[PDB]
Amino acid sequence: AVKKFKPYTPSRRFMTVADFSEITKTEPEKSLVKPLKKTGGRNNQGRITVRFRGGGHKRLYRIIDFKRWDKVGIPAKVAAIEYDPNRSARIALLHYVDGEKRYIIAPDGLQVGQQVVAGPDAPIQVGNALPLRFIPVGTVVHAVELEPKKGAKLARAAGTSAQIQGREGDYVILRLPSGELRKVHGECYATVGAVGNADHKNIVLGKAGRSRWLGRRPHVRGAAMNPVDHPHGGGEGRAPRGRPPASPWGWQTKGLKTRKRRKPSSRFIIARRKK
Amino acid sequence: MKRTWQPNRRKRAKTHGFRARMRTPGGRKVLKRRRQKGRWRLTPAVRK
RNA sequence: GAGCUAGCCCUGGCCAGGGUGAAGCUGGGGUGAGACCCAGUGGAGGCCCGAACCGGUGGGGGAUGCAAACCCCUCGGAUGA
RNA sequence: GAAUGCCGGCAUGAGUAACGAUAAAGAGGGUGAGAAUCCCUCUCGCCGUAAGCCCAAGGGUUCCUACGCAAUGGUCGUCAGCGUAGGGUUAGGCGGGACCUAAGGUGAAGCCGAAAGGCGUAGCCGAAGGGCAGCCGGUUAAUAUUCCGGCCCUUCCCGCAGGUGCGAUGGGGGGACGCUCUAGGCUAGGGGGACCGGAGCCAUGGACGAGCCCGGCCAGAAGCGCAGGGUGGGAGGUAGGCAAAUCCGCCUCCCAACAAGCUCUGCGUGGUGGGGAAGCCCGGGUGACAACCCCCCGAAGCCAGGGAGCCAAGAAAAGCCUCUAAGCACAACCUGCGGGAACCCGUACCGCAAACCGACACAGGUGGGCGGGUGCAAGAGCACUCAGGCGCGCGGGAGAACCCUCGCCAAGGAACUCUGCAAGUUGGCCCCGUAACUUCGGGAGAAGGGGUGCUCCCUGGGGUGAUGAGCCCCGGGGAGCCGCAGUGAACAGGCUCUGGCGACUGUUUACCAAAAACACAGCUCUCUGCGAACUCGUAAGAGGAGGUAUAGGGAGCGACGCUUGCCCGGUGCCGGAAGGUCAAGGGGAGGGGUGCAAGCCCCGAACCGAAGCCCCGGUGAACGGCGGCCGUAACUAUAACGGUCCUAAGGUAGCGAAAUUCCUUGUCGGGUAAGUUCCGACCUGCACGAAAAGCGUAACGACCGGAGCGCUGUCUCGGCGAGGGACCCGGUGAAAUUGAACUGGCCGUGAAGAUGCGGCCUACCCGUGGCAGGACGAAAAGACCCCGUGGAGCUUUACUGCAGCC
RNA sequence: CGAUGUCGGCUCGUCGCAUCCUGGGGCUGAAGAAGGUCCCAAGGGUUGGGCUGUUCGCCCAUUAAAGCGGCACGCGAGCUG
RNA sequence: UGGGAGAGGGUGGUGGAAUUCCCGGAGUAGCGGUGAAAUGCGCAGAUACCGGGAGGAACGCCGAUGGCGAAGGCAGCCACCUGGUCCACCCGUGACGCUGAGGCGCGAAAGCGUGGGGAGCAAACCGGAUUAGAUACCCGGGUAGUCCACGCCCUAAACG
RNA sequence: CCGAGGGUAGGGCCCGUGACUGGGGCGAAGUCGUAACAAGGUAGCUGUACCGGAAGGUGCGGCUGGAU
Ligand SMILES: CC(C)C[C@@H]1CCO[C@@H]2[C@H](CN[C@@H]2C(=O)N[C@H]2[C@H]3O[C@H](SCC/C=C\[C@H]2C)[C@H](O)[C@@H](O)[C@H]3O)C1
Ligand SMILES: [K+]
Ligand SMILES: [Mg+2]
Ligand SMILES: [Mg+2]
Ligand SMILES: [Mg+2]
Ligand SMILES: [Mg+2]
Ligand SMILES: [Mg+2]
Ligand SMILES: [Mg+2]
Ligand SMILES: [Mg+2]
Ligand SMILES: [Mg+2]
Ligand SMILES: [Mg+2]
Ligand SMILES: [Mg+2]
Ligand SMILES: [Mg+2]
Ligand SMILES: [Mg+2]
Ligand SMILES: [Mg+2]
Ligand SMILES: [Mg+2]
Ligand SMILES: [Mg+2]
Ligand SMILES: [Mg+2]
Ligand SMILES: [Mg+2]
Ligand SMILES: [Mg+2]
Ligand SMILES: [Mg+2]
Ligand SMILES: [Mg+2]
Ligand SMILES: [Mg+2]
Ligand SMILES: [Mg+2]
Ligand SMILES: [Mg+2]
Ligand SMILES: [Mg+2]
Ligand SMILES: [Mg+2]
Ligand SMILES: [Mg+2]
Ligand SMILES: [Mg+2]
Ligand SMILES: [Mg+2]
Ligand SMILES: [Mg+2]
Ligand SMILES: [Mg+2]
Ligand SMILES: [Mg+2]
Ligand SMILES: [Mg+2]
Ligand SMILES: [Mg+2]
Ligand SMILES: [Mg+2]
Ligand SMILES: [Mg+2]
Ligand SMILES: [Mg+2]
Ligand SMILES: [Mg+2]
Ligand SMILES: [Mg+2]
Ligand SMILES: [Mg+2]
Ligand SMILES: [Mg+2]
Ligand SMILES: [Mg+2]
Ligand SMILES: [Mg+2]
Ligand SMILES: [Mg+2]
Ligand SMILES: [Mg+2]
Ligand SMILES: [Mg+2]
Ligand SMILES: [Mg+2]
Ligand SMILES: [Mg+2]
Ligand SMILES: [Mg+2]
Ligand SMILES: [Mg+2]
Ligand SMILES: [Mg+2]
Ligand SMILES: [Mg+2]
Ligand SMILES: [Mg+2]
Ligand SMILES: [Mg+2]
Ligand SMILES: [Mg+2]
Ligand SMILES: [Mg+2]
Ligand SMILES: [Mg+2]
Ligand SMILES: [Mg+2]
Ligand SMILES: [Mg+2]
Ligand SMILES: [Mg+2]
Ligand SMILES: [Mg+2]
Ligand SMILES: [Mg+2]
Ligand SMILES: [Mg+2]
Ligand SMILES: [Mg+2]
Ligand SMILES: [Mg+2]
Ligand SMILES: [Mg+2]
Ligand SMILES: [Mg+2]
Ligand SMILES: [Mg+2]
Ligand SMILES: [Mg+2]
Ligand SMILES: [Mg+2]
Ligand SMILES: [Mg+2]
Ligand SMILES: [Mg+2]
Ligand SMILES: [Mg+2]
Ligand SMILES: [Mg+2]
Ligand SMILES: [Mg+2]
Ligand SMILES: [Mg+2]
Ligand SMILES: [Mg+2]
Ligand SMILES: [Mg+2]
Ligand SMILES: [Mg+2]
Ligand SMILES: [Mg+2]
Ligand SMILES: [Mg+2]
Ligand SMILES: [Mg+2]
Ligand SMILES: [Mg+2]
Ligand SMILES: [Mg+2]
Ligand SMILES: [Mg+2]
Ligand SMILES: [Mg+2]
Ligand SMILES: [Mg+2]
Ligand SMILES: [Mg+2]
Ligand SMILES: [Mg+2]
Ligand SMILES: [Mg+2]
Ligand SMILES: [Mg+2]
Ligand SMILES: [Mg+2]
Ligand SMILES: [Mg+2]
Ligand SMILES: [Mg+2]
Ligand SMILES: [Mg+2]
Ligand SMILES: [Mg+2]
Ligand SMILES: [Mg+2]
Ligand SMILES: [Mg+2]
Ligand SMILES: [Mg+2]
Ligand SMILES: [Mg+2]
Ligand SMILES: [Mg+2]
Ligand SMILES: [Mg+2]
Ligand SMILES: [Mg+2]
Ligand SMILES: [Mg+2]
Ligand SMILES: [Mg+2]
Ligand SMILES: [Mg+2]
Ligand SMILES: [Mg+2]
Ligand SMILES: [Mg+2]
Ligand SMILES: [Mg+2]
Ligand SMILES: [Mg+2]
Ligand SMILES: [Mg+2]
Ligand SMILES: [Mg+2]
Ligand SMILES: [Mg+2]
Ligand SMILES: [Mg+2]
Ligand SMILES: [Mg+2]
Ligand SMILES: [Mg+2]
Ligand SMILES: [Mg+2]
Ligand SMILES: [Mg+2]
Ligand SMILES: [Mg+2]
Ligand SMILES: [Mg+2]
Ligand SMILES: [Mg+2]
Ligand SMILES: [Mg+2]
Ligand SMILES: [Mg+2]
Ligand SMILES: [Mg+2]
Ligand SMILES: [Mg+2]
Ligand SMILES: [Mg+2]
Ligand SMILES: [Mg+2]
Ligand SMILES: [Mg+2]
Ligand SMILES: [Mg+2]
Ligand SMILES: [Mg+2]
Ligand SMILES: [Mg+2]
Ligand SMILES: [Mg+2]
Ligand SMILES: [Mg+2]
Ligand SMILES: [Mg+2]
Ligand SMILES: [Mg+2]
Ligand SMILES: [Mg+2]
Ligand SMILES: [Mg+2]
Ligand SMILES: [Mg+2]
Ligand SMILES: [Mg+2]
Ligand SMILES: [Mg+2]
Ligand SMILES: [Mg+2]
Ligand SMILES: [Mg+2]
Ligand SMILES: [Mg+2]
Ligand SMILES: [Mg+2]
Ligand SMILES: [Mg+2]
Ligand SMILES: [Mg+2]
Ligand SMILES: [Mg+2]
Ligand SMILES: [Mg+2]
Ligand SMILES: [Mg+2]
Ligand SMILES: [Mg+2]
Ligand SMILES: [Mg+2]
Ligand SMILES: [Mg+2]
Ligand SMILES: [Mg+2]
Ligand SMILES: [Mg+2]
Ligand SMILES: [Mg+2]
Ligand SMILES: [Mg+2]
Ligand SMILES: [Mg+2]
Ligand SMILES: [Mg+2]
Ligand SMILES: [Mg+2]
Ligand SMILES: [Mg+2]
Ligand SMILES: [Mg+2]
Ligand SMILES: [Mg+2]
Ligand SMILES: [Mg+2]
Ligand SMILES: [Mg+2]
Ligand SMILES: [Mg+2]
Ligand SMILES: [Mg+2]
Ligand SMILES: [Mg+2]
Ligand SMILES: [Mg+2]
Ligand SMILES: [Mg+2]
Ligand SMILES: [Mg+2]
Ligand SMILES: [Mg+2]
Ligand SMILES: [Mg+2]
Ligand SMILES: [Mg+2]
Ligand SMILES: [Mg+2]
Ligand SMILES: [Mg+2]
Ligand SMILES: [Mg+2]
Ligand SMILES: [Mg+2]
Ligand SMILES: [Mg+2]
Ligand SMILES: [Mg+2]
Ligand SMILES: [Mg+2]
Ligand SMILES: [Mg+2]
Ligand SMILES: [Mg+2]
Ligand SMILES: [Mg+2]
Ligand SMILES: [Mg+2]
Ligand SMILES: [Mg+2]
Ligand SMILES: [Mg+2]
Ligand SMILES: [Mg+2]
Ligand SMILES: [Mg+2]
Ligand SMILES: [Mg+2]
Ligand SMILES: [Mg+2]
Ligand SMILES: [Mg+2]
Ligand SMILES: [Mg+2]
Ligand SMILES: [Mg+2]
Ligand SMILES: [Mg+2]
Ligand SMILES: [Mg+2]
Ligand SMILES: [Mg+2]
Ligand SMILES: [Mg+2]
Ligand SMILES: [Mg+2]
Ligand SMILES: [Mg+2]
Ligand SMILES: [Mg+2]
Ligand SMILES: [Mg+2]
Ligand SMILES: [Mg+2]
Ligand SMILES: [Mg+2]
Ligand SMILES: [Mg+2]
Ligand SMILES: [Mg+2]
Ligand SMILES: [Mg+2]
Ligand SMILES: [Mg+2]
Ligand SMILES: [Mg+2]
Ligand SMILES: [Mg+2]
Ligand SMILES: [Mg+2]
Ligand SMILES: [Mg+2]
Ligand SMILES: [Mg+2]
Ligand SMILES: [Mg+2]
Ligand SMILES: [Mg+2]
Ligand SMILES: [Mg+2]
Ligand SMILES: [Mg+2]
Ligand SMILES: [Mg+2]
Ligand SMILES: [Mg+2]
Ligand SMILES: [Mg+2]
Ligand SMILES: [Mg+2]
Ligand SMILES: [Mg+2]
Ligand SMILES: [Mg+2]
Ligand SMILES: [Mg+2]
Ligand SMILES: [Mg+2]
Ligand SMILES: [Mg+2]
Ligand SMILES: [Mg+2]
Ligand SMILES: [Mg+2]
Ligand SMILES: [Mg+2]
Ligand SMILES: [Mg+2]
Ligand SMILES: [Mg+2]
Ligand SMILES: [Mg+2]
Ligand SMILES: [Mg+2]
Ligand SMILES: [Mg+2]
Ligand SMILES: [Mg+2]
Ligand SMILES: [Mg+2]
Ligand SMILES: [Mg+2]
Ligand SMILES: [Mg+2]
Ligand SMILES: [Mg+2]
Ligand SMILES: [Mg+2]
Ligand SMILES: [Mg+2]
Ligand SMILES: [Mg+2]
Ligand SMILES: [Mg+2]
Ligand SMILES: [Mg+2]
Ligand SMILES: [Mg+2]
Ligand SMILES: [Mg+2]
Ligand SMILES: [Mg+2]
Ligand SMILES: [Mg+2]
Ligand SMILES: [Mg+2]
Ligand SMILES: [Mg+2]
Ligand SMILES: [Mg+2]
Ligand SMILES: [Mg+2]
Ligand SMILES: [Mg+2]
Ligand SMILES: [Mg+2]
Ligand SMILES: [Mg+2]
C-alpha cells in the first residue's frame, strides 16, 4: 500500500512512498555487503556511455544467491525481510541449518519464520527452488535461470513472474514477464511464486529532486538541442521532428526493430512479446 | 575574480614532471627535444 | 592542456537565529465495529523570514578603470536538484 | 620617403590627466646634510564574526640585527617586504615517512592491437579518510607540544619473574559509518558578587562610601567520586565460514537481564608545578606572602560507537581481539617489573594579504578553526565598544561652473517618461483583525488597524538552590511622569485589482539576453529475453548492470483538471515462405585464337541463384495533411436545406483582432475629462486547433501587459546646503593622436558639404577656466551591401565516397 | 564602405515666409457684430494634457493663436535609446 | 428445543460445450453475406475436415405459470464463512410493541479513477449497400466498454 | 468615561442596470426532413453513454404503458 502525503508543499501533493510494512530488519548483514563502485555512466575509458547518470545516494551492494542449487537439500529459515537499494524487489535473509547465511530476493507472500528449501524433491511451496522440469505446469515462478547452472536471469523485478506453459523434450515453455513465449531448459532452476513488492509500479516520484536521489540526472530532449548535437536539433522557434524521429546517433526510434536477426536463441523464442 | 593559475605542487609534479614525461612516447620526445635545444631545465621546477 | 571552466568519481567540511506546524502517537468524543471529529503531544518539508555562504534582478557609478567584468544601492536562493 | 612596413632613438599631447577606496587628522620632543612622510609622547578618528588571533595551501629568507639610500616605494624618506653583511628554523609523543586502505593509477597471470601501444584478477602505489604515544609554564633580537622546568606516556631490543598449547600474510569478530531531530550529565566561554587581594583616587556643586578603579586562575599520574559508551554467562550437537579450529554461524537446554559485574572514555578532585592586574617607576621592576572564593548563564564542543524518527538505505583496509595450520613445545606468546635503543623530512617569516592568484605595494579572488561586552525579541544581524590592529605611501590651500555620493524644500502630487526608471512611502516585535478563489495545504505579513519610553505600587508561574534567600527566565493588574516624537539612534515589506506566459523549487548564454528558454515530477509511442538493446573502443575490454521487462535504451509531450476528432494515397516503420527484378557463384546451347595433332587458351545463351527494390497489407502521442463554385426561407438580410467539381481525407470539441489579425487604432461595451495600450464581447481565423498537444486551472514569478490607492524633486521648476573632485600653490608626472601648419566669417567655386581656391568682410601679440557646432574630429583596413570560379559551421529525396548495419 | 552613427524624444536655438495670432489695408453676395477672399508685414508670440516608440494623427480642456518649412529628415566627441 | 426448503450473500477452488487465434496434417476454388447484392476474405492455399495448443467470457438439458432476497437483484459444480425465513413442540421473558421527520447503510445499467484482463460482443468511428438524402435501419470491419480488484457515481418504466 | 454623528478600511444581503450571450413562451396560411400515434412501415418508452442540420440514431441494461 503506497503511502500518500498531505499537500503541505507543492511536491508533497503527489509524492508517494512505499509502506515498508513487510520489512523486519533495517540494517544489512555485515558479512554479505560489499561496496558498490558508482560509475556515473562512465566506462573504463572514462567516457560517458550511458547518458544522464550520477549523483545518487550512496549504496552498499547486498550479495544475492542466484543459484540455490549451491545447497541442495539443506533447508533454511527466513530470518528477516530487508530493504535492498540495488533492486526493486525486497530481499529475504535466510538462516540455513548449516549455519550459512544468504540473501534471496523475497517472493510475494513469504513470511519470517517459514522454511524454504531447494532441489528436485522440494515441496511446491512459495520460496522453494527446483529445476523447471519438476514444477507442475501452470505454476507461477520467479528468479529463473536461462541456461543450466548459469544463474537466475529472468523475472527478478518487483512484482514480476513467469508462468510454466508446457513441456517439450528437455525444455519447458515459459511465459516471460514480457509475454514472450520461450523454451527454457528443464534443468534450469526457478523459485515458486511471484516476486514481492508488487506496489512498486505505483510509486509517484513527486519532484525533480527525487530523481536526483536515484542517480538519475536530468534528461535533455533532442528537440532542445542544436544540429551539432542531435537529428532533432535546431530550427527557428519550436519545430516538429521534420524527419523520422531519431536517436542522438541517427537511427530511427519509433518502430525500428533491433534484435540481431541471425541470433542463435531465435530457435527457442516461440512468440515475441505483445501489447 | 578567480584567475586561471592556482598553483599546486603535487599537480605540477604529476602533470609535467620528469616521471610523467618518461612514461609516454610523446613525453619522451619532449625530453629529447628540450635536450637537443640545450634547455637548462627539462621539466618545471617543483619544491616537493 | 580539465591548477580556468563543464560533468562525473573517492574522501572531508559548512548552513546564525527566528517562523509555520504534516504524518504518527496519546487522550476524549463517535459507532455494532468503523470511518471520522476535538484536544494535547509531535517535529515533517526541492515549506516561510533572514546572516554566513552561493548568486547577479533593476538602477547609478566606472569606461587610457581600483578592475581585460570592478564599486555602491537594490534584489534571488539559503536542509537542498 | 611612404608598405596601419621592421628595429631603435627622440618628439607632441603637457607641466596636462593622474598619484588606486571620503576611516582623519593636530601638536610637542628626538634624530639627521636634509623631515608633513623615520622614532617617541599626548590629543583626535577607524575596524572589532575584523581591518584582531590561530591552522592549511601557495610564496621561498621576505624573519632578527647592524650599516646604508643610486634604483625600487605612484610624493618625501633619515624609513622599508629595498642594497650590503652577520645571525636565526633544535621533536620517540606536532605533521608526513619506516602503517592501512578509497577513487584512481600501476600491474606477476592473462587478453588485444601494423609499430608506438590498449586492456587486465591478484599484488603494489595512492589521503585532508582509518590507525598512532604530550600537557602546562619559562626562556631568545629572532625557534619552541621541538630548548629548559615540572609532571606524564609509546614502540623496539635484552634480561628477570609469573602465566599459557605457543604459533598466520589463512578462518572469524571488530574496526564500520546516512539524514533530520534530540535526552541526561559535563566542559569551553560568559555575566554578577555587599565576599577575597590591590597601587592609589575624592576633582568642578555633592559623595570617605556596602564609593571609584583593578584582579580574583591554569596544568596535573595513581586513587577516589560524578556522568556516559561497549559487553550476557554455562553446557550439548554441528554437515556452514573453499585446510584446520576449542573461534564465528546455526539448533537445543540451564542461569542471568531497565540491573549487576567486567571494560573503556569524558568531567571533577587529586601529590606537585606554575601563572598572577590596575597604578606607579625605569620590554623590565614593583604591586604581592597578591587574592585565587561564592552565585548565575551556558554550548553547535565532550561523554559517543548515546537516543528517537524517517527513506533516498548511508567506504575500504590495517592496528586490535579470537581461532587454529604447518612448525615448535630447551622454543614461542601473554602479563608485570628492570636496563638499554628510538632513524629520515618539515618547523624561520607572510598567510582575506604590500610576501598567495590577478604584469603593479592592483577597491577583485582565496579552504578550516577562535571570534569578548552592552542594548535592540533572537542571532554570526545592527550600533557602540574590549583585547588587538589600523588612519589605507603625496600634500597645502581655495570655497566658481560642472560631475559624483548625500541632506532638505513652499503649493501641487506622475502633470515626468517608452515605463513611477529613479527616489519616496511601508518597515521589528506584541495584540486585534483579515476577501474573491482554492488542489482545502493555501491565498496570508492579504487588506486594515491599535500598542511600543520612563517611575511607583500590588501580583502569577518556571529554572537553580533546599521546598527558602539570592541569581536567572516568562508573564498579569493598578496609578503616574515627560517630549514634536518612546523598535526616540542603527539594522528590518509600500499595498490592492486585473490580463498574457510558464504548474511549482530549480537551470542557462563565465564577460550585453535569467526569460515565455532548459530541466522538472507525470503521460504516451517505441526498441530490448540478457553474451539484452544501446554506447565508447581497430580489437581486447568496458559502461548498461554485478541490473533482468514493476528493468534498461531512444523519442515527443510537460503538475493537475476536462479532453485529444477525420485521412494510411506519398515518406517512414512493421508484417508478408507467392510473383517481378536482382551481384558474385553455379550452368555451358553455342562460338573464337593457336597447334600436324593430342591439347592449351578465350568469349559465352537459356536455366539455378541473397539482401535490397518492385508488389500485397498494417500503422498517427510515426513524417505529415485535414477543399472549391453556384443556388435556396411569405419584408429585407442571412441560409438549417440543395446542386456540382475535386480529394487520401476535407479542421471535430474547445478557443479566436490572440506572444497568432494583413486591411487595423476592425466594431461594440468597460475604465479615463480624453485610452493606437488594457479588460470584456462579436467572428469574413490574411495565416487558432487538439501530446512541435487544445481549452482551463489554486499556488508560485527579480518574467511581460493594464489600472487604482499610498507617497514622493519623476515633473510644473527649480532653490539651498554637505563632502570627494574640478580650481590655486609645492612634489612626481602618463595617454591615444600627430604629413607639415604662419590653421578666421559669408557668398561662391571646386571630385558635388573649403581655415588652405575666387571675391568680399572681419581680425593687434600670447594665454587661463569653461561649452561642444566644425576640423566629413579619434578609435577599429565597415560587422550592413556587393564582389572573390576566397573560407568555415549547418541541412537535405544535391554529387561521390566511408563507418556502421543487412 | 583603412566607417560621412541611423527613427523618435530631450536640450539648445537660428533662419525662410508660401502668415496661425497680433498690426495695416482693398473687394465682399461687407447693415451692425462676426466672417469670406486677396494684398503688406517675419517685431514678438504660437498652452497643458489622454493614446501610441512613434514623427504624424485622433481626442480632452483651454487659447489672440494653438503656422508650415530649412539648418546632414539641425543638434548621440550634448543626453536618451 | 428439534427440524426443513431455497439461483439469499461473501471467499477460494474447479468442469464441460462453444467461439476466436496459433501450430501440424489432409485437401481445392471458392468462402462469407443479403430481400437481392457489394464491401470483405481466398491459389501468398481460404472455406469445409481431423489432431494439438493458447485465452477470455458465459453456464445448455434440469428450468417451470418454479425458488430466494427489503429492494436493486441472484443460475455449471465443489468446499468454507454468513444472512433471512418457515414448520413442530407450547418450554422461557412478561407489552419488551407499531411506525418513523433527520441520520446511516444497500442500491440495475451506463459512466468515472488506478492497476490488470480482453475470446465473443460492440457506442464512437471506417467501408459496402439502400435512398432524393440515409450522419439510420441491412452487410463487412472496429475502439472504449462489456470481465477482475479497490475506490467513486446514486440514477431508472429502481413497476404490482 | 460614555456619547449623536463624522472619518478611514474591509466584509455580507438586496435592488436596478450592462456590450454580448443562453435557452423559454407566443404569433392565419415561411424553409428542411417525417421522430411519435396502425407492427406508424426499425414495436415503443426508458436511465445513461457516444454521435448527428434537425427531429433523432446507436450501445448497455430495464419496463409493457407492446403487436401478432
Ligand atoms: C538605414 C541605415 C542602415 C543607414 C546606415 C546607418 C548606419 O550607419 C551609417 C551607415 C552609413 N555609414 C554609417 C556608419 O557606418 N555608422 C557606423 C558608426 O559606428 C560607430 S557609432 C555606433 C554604430 C552605429 C553605426 C555604425 C554602422 C562609430 O562611432 C561611428 O563613427 C560610425 O562608424 C548608414
Ligand atoms: K542584416
Ligand atoms: Mg501525496
Ligand atoms: Mg516492503
Ligand atoms: Mg568486510
Ligand atoms: Mg559497475
Ligand atoms: Mg581502470
Ligand atoms: Mg545513453
Ligand atoms: Mg551519465
Ligand atoms: Mg533495478
Ligand atoms: Mg528493495
Ligand atoms: Mg536454455
Ligand atoms: Mg510507474
Ligand atoms: Mg540512490
Ligand atoms: Mg527519467
Ligand atoms: Mg527533457
Ligand atoms: Mg532547439
Ligand atoms: Mg537552441
Ligand atoms: Mg561538439
Ligand atoms: Mg554534421
Ligand atoms: Mg545532423
Ligand atoms: Mg528539426
Ligand atoms: Mg528550435
Ligand atoms: Mg514557427
Ligand atoms: Mg530553438
Ligand atoms: Mg515537417
Ligand atoms: Mg531520421
Ligand atoms: Mg543499430
Ligand atoms: Mg519477445
Ligand atoms: Mg571562476
Ligand atoms: Mg584549484
Ligand atoms: Mg600540493
Ligand atoms: Mg596536496
Ligand atoms: Mg593535485
Ligand atoms: Mg585537482
Ligand atoms: Mg597524469
Ligand atoms: Mg610526473
Ligand atoms: Mg615509442
Ligand atoms: Mg622510444
Ligand atoms: Mg647549465
Ligand atoms: Mg617538460
Ligand atoms: Mg596531455
Ligand atoms: Mg579543475
Ligand atoms: Mg574540476
Ligand atoms: Mg542553510
Ligand atoms: Mg536553525
Ligand atoms: Mg509569528
Ligand atoms: Mg503545536
Ligand atoms: Mg512516534
Ligand atoms: Mg527553503
Ligand atoms: Mg548587478
Ligand atoms: Mg533601483
Ligand atoms: Mg568593460
Ligand atoms: Mg560590487
Ligand atoms: Mg548592498
Ligand atoms: Mg530566504
Ligand atoms: Mg536558515
Ligand atoms: Mg615612393
Ligand atoms: Mg616608415
Ligand atoms: Mg607592412
Ligand atoms: Mg616598427
Ligand atoms: Mg618597434
Ligand atoms: Mg640601441
Ligand atoms: Mg621606438
Ligand atoms: Mg624616448
Ligand atoms: Mg612636457
Ligand atoms: Mg588641455
Ligand atoms: Mg589619467
Ligand atoms: Mg589612476
Ligand atoms: Mg567603503
Ligand atoms: Mg562615500
Ligand atoms: Mg594638536
Ligand atoms: Mg601633524
Ligand atoms: Mg619626512
Ligand atoms: Mg627629508
Ligand atoms: Mg600620513
Ligand atoms: Mg613613529
Ligand atoms: Mg597635547
Ligand atoms: Mg563584538
Ligand atoms: Mg611572488
Ligand atoms: Mg632610495
Ligand atoms: Mg631617495
Ligand atoms: Mg636621494
Ligand atoms: Mg621609486
Ligand atoms: Mg604604486
Ligand atoms: Mg641620516
Ligand atoms: Mg648601491
Ligand atoms: Mg630568524
Ligand atoms: Mg620530546
Ligand atoms: Mg627500520
Ligand atoms: Mg597498501
Ligand atoms: Mg601513486
Ligand atoms: Mg600506501
Ligand atoms: Mg593519513
Ligand atoms: Mg602522530
Ligand atoms: Mg600528557
Ligand atoms: Mg641571544
Ligand atoms: Mg611556549
Ligand atoms: Mg557498513
Ligand atoms: Mg568513514
Ligand atoms: Mg535521507
Ligand atoms: Mg578544563
Ligand atoms: Mg553573559
Ligand atoms: Mg564442523
Ligand atoms: Mg616579591
Ligand atoms: Mg558546529
Ligand atoms: Mg559522537
Ligand atoms: Mg578494497
Ligand atoms: Mg625443547
Ligand atoms: Mg594467555
Ligand atoms: Mg632507515
Ligand atoms: Mg617553529
Ligand atoms: Mg576579502
Ligand atoms: Mg602583510
Ligand atoms: Mg595571467
Ligand atoms: Mg598602497
Ligand atoms: Mg589587494
Ligand atoms: Mg570581556
Ligand atoms: Mg533583534
Ligand atoms: Mg587617510
Ligand atoms: Mg578600508
Ligand atoms: Mg593614499
Ligand atoms: Mg578656488
Ligand atoms: Mg531641517
Ligand atoms: Mg515639495
Ligand atoms: Mg497621488
Ligand atoms: Mg495625494
Ligand atoms: Mg502613469
Ligand atoms: Mg521633461
Ligand atoms: Mg521598459
Ligand atoms: Mg507599466
Ligand atoms: Mg527601518
Ligand atoms: Mg475581493
Ligand atoms: Mg478568507
Ligand atoms: Mg483578489
Ligand atoms: Mg483566481
Ligand atoms: Mg481554504
Ligand atoms: Mg498574522
Ligand atoms: Mg499588519
Ligand atoms: Mg499599553
Ligand atoms: Mg525617558
Ligand atoms: Mg508634554
Ligand atoms: Mg521584509
Ligand atoms: Mg518557471
Ligand atoms: Mg521557463
Ligand atoms: Mg501552460
Ligand atoms: Mg497547469
Ligand atoms: Mg530553492
Ligand atoms: Mg551573459
Ligand atoms: Mg554572450
Ligand atoms: Mg565573453
Ligand atoms: Mg547586465
Ligand atoms: Mg534570453
Ligand atoms: Mg530569474
Ligand atoms: Mg536555457
Ligand atoms: Mg514545469
Ligand atoms: Mg500528464
Ligand atoms: Mg506507459
Ligand atoms: Mg562507435
Ligand atoms: Mg566499433
Ligand atoms: Mg589498428
Ligand atoms: Mg558489473
Ligand atoms: Mg528512459
Ligand atoms: Mg510542468
Ligand atoms: Mg520543458
Ligand atoms: Mg478546476
Ligand atoms: Mg497516410
Ligand atoms: Mg498504406
Ligand atoms: Mg503508409
Ligand atoms: Mg502528405
Ligand atoms: Mg509539410
Ligand atoms: Mg469531438
Ligand atoms: Mg477575432
Ligand atoms: Mg486567444
Ligand atoms: Mg494567425
Ligand atoms: Mg504589415
Ligand atoms: Mg490588427
Ligand atoms: Mg498592425
Ligand atoms: Mg480606437
Ligand atoms: Mg468608455
Ligand atoms: Mg503593448
Ligand atoms: Mg468580421
Ligand atoms: Mg508535431
Ligand atoms: Mg508551433
Ligand atoms: Mg493562471
Ligand atoms: Mg493561477
Ligand atoms: Mg519564476
Ligand atoms: Mg522570474
Ligand atoms: Mg498605475
Ligand atoms: Mg533635482
Ligand atoms: Mg562641496
Ligand atoms: Mg595663483
Ligand atoms: Mg613639480
Ligand atoms: Mg617619482
Ligand atoms: Mg606617447
Ligand atoms: Mg608645411
Ligand atoms: Mg608653417
Ligand atoms: Mg591660430
Ligand atoms: Mg582665427
Ligand atoms: Mg553640384
Ligand atoms: Mg563652400
Ligand atoms: Mg579663411
Ligand atoms: Mg592651398
Ligand atoms: Mg587659384
Ligand atoms: Mg583665399
Ligand atoms: Mg581671398
Ligand atoms: Mg564678415
Ligand atoms: Mg592651469
Ligand atoms: Mg581649459
Ligand atoms: Mg567641437
Ligand atoms: Mg559633439
Ligand atoms: Mg565634429
Ligand atoms: Mg574622412
Ligand atoms: Mg564629424
Ligand atoms: Mg574600438
Ligand atoms: Mg588586412
Ligand atoms: Mg575594407
Ligand atoms: Mg573591420
Ligand atoms: Mg557580429
Ligand atoms: Mg552594395
Ligand atoms: Mg563557379
Ligand atoms: Mg571569377
Ligand atoms: Mg567558395
Ligand atoms: Mg573549422
Ligand atoms: Mg568544410
Ligand atoms: Mg574507411
Ligand atoms: Mg560607407
Ligand atoms: Mg583611419
Ligand atoms: Mg573610423
Ligand atoms: Mg450681414
Ligand atoms: Mg512675425
Ligand atoms: Mg504621438
Ligand atoms: Mg520622420
Ligand atoms: Mg499615426
Ligand atoms: Mg520644420
Ligand atoms: Mg529628406
Ligand atoms: Mg540627430
Ligand atoms: Mg551616444
Ligand atoms: Mg538620436
Ligand atoms: Mg562624434
Ligand atoms: Mg562629431
Ligand atoms: Mg502456387
Ligand atoms: Mg489472449
Ligand atoms: Mg409457556
Ligand atoms: Mg449503482
Ligand atoms: Mg459508404
Ligand atoms: Mg439514388
Ligand atoms: Mg475491443
Ligand atoms: Mg417488472
Ligand atoms: Mg460630526
Ligand atoms: Mg423510432
Ligand atoms: Mg412514422
Ligand atoms: Mg417505428
Ligand atoms: Mg421509417
Ligand atoms: Mg450512429
